[PDB]
Amino acid sequence: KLSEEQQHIIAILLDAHHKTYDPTYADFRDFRPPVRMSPLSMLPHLADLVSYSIQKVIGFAKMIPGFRDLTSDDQIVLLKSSAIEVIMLRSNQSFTMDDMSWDCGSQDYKYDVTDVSKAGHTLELIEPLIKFQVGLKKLNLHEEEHVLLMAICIVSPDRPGVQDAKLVEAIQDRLSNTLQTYIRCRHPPPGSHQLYAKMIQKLADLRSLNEEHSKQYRSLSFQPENSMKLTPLVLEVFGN
Amino acid sequence: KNHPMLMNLLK
Ligand SMILES: CCC(O)(CC)COc1ccc([Si](C)(C)c2ccc(OC[C@@H](O)CCC(=O)O)c(C(F)(F)F)c2)cc1C(F)(F)F
Repeated sequence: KLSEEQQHIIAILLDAHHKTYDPTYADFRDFRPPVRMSPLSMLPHLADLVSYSIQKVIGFAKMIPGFRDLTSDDQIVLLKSSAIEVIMLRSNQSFTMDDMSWDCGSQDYKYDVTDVSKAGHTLELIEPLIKFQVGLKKLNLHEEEHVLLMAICIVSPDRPGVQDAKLVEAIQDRLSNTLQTYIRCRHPPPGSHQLYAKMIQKLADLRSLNEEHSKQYRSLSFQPENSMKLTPLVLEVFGN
Repeated sequence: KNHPMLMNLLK
């Protein structure tokens, strides 16, 4: 029972995603080179990758129905707290179970857990990250469910600093109902089974990954040697 | 703490 409004929301989010996700990964040539041979050797390349992703996340969030109507302060707060989570979600499109790596076109842009450690992160984060990616890939989400989950993740009213939490919850409830109705009406069993519950559980997992990444980000960023290798956008969004 | 790059990316 997907209403025209609900299909319209899906159409907007699908178009927003296709405008902001380049599955050819053509722009990876413009990043600083990945060097695999402190020696945070992958930090230049992955900082540019993450910085590039944040740009796409902002472009996607701006096209979420209702998001652009929020105040600038709330839009900023919502993007700052959700960016790391949306990055983890959108990277699942490139995540592969053949090898538990992120396959972005070529061997140069094939990222395993060694690259996340050569970006400065321990396995306090890498282990839950791979488990999240695997459990998310096993959901075999429709592209419609994938973009709705990203959108729902961004417009969460419980983010710190939100002013119009009821307006944010208004948007999210419409995306939530659209996702629920999409699963009932368009996702065939047995994949549909408890799909909404599993997808919302992934938002809880992302909160934990958000917390672990932040504590590791602040410890990495505290050393100016590492902060020098980040980008200005990364420093603005993730913090100084 | 103020975010001019994020804001101009939001127009
Ligand atoms: C710099 C902050 C810092 O902590 C170091 C201070 C490192 O951080 C890192 C570093 C590496 C990784 Si990764 C699991 C190798 C990864 C793989 C693929 C991918 O993208 C594919 C596609 O989705 C892009 C197209 C699009 O996005 O349009 C992305 C993505 F970021 F682009 F999404 C990330 C994640 C993070 C982070 F923790 F930030 F998530």
